[PDB]
Amino acid sequence: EPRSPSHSM
Amino acid sequence: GSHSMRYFYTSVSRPGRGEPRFISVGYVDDTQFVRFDSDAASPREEPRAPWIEQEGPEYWDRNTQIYKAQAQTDRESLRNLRGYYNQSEAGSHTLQSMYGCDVGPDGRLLRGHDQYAYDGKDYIALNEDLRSWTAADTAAQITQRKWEAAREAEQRRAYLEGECVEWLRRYLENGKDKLERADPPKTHVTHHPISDHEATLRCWALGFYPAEITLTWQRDGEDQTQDTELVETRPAGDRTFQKWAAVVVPSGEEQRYTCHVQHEGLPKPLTLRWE
Amino acid sequence: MIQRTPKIQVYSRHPAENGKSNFLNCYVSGFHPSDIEVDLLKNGERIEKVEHSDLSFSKDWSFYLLYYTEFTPTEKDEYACRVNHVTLSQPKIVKWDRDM
Repeated sequence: EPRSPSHSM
Repeated sequence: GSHSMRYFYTSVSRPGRGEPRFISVGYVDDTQFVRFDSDAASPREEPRAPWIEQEGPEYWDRNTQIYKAQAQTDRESLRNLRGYYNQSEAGSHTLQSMYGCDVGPDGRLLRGHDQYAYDGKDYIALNEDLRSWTAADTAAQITQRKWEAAREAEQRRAYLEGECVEWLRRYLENGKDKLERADPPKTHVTHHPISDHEATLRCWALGFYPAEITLTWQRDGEDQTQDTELVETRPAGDRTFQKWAAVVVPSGEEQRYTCHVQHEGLPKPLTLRWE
Repeated sequence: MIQRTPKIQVYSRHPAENGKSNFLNCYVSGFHPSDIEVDLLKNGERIEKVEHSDLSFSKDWSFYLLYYTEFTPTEKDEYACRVNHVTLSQPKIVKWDRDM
């Protein structure tokens, strides 16, 4: 399963 | 055996034509098992291997919401990165993401991966320690300081040691022989006269999985490296792979040449001839 | 900005047998950026309802796609793949050879 969304760059 | 899980994201800006297109794919080893496309009519994570189809609605619903949120986050990232690089707001740019886990036969984590490229160039990557970043330039250092302040590495490490390893273990259990047992190549040699004096011998490997393979031509059991035409390994379209190796030989000397095939699925390395 | 020229291979899923249903494949790889046009041609004309794999990439970040269609090879029908990309000053046409 995918990772939860990252902080923006 | 040893196994990997990888997610690959591609975001491509298109200023003037709306929000960037976001595409995700997921792989176990060389098998694609999921996709998401933000331009689809009703975007959702979709299965692409049979053994993932048994995951319940909660799985698909969770993952779909993740990709939708990640698409918006990548949109913000593309806006920030054209700012960091002082780039025109008219042009199209690419943000790629690649993450996942390598595990051994016991399912234990060997290595985590979390890294990024901007316009095809390495930008930032989580180090092997899963606790520190390598930034390519002063732009990527802006991202690094933002991610250090937000404790991003701990979030990535939790996933890579946790959900990544546990879900890969699950997929290997449900994918059984499709993921654990290599499929050996079906092999044959073809012969193509060029002239009265030269012929091509071509050694074929078809229908093999995973993609790693070695094909070599030998003359009296010595590798013919500098004289072999070798095509890149290519997908058959049915989740298996193809490759061939060819050598041009003097007419009547074909019997001196053997093709050697090395693949995980073979009980032992094959030696093939024109026959 | 990085630009990498696509590699192209055209081939059938199974060894060709005239009159036997098969798949025609055009594998494009090693390219950047991802914007690419790939047509399968039958006797120089564009085939409709051609499908492609989901956009993926290699550890060097270069993209790969498989374009494919169900087909029945014959003696006389000629097949090819036509690719357009920012790196190509003209379309690259690779002819299908059942022996490659």
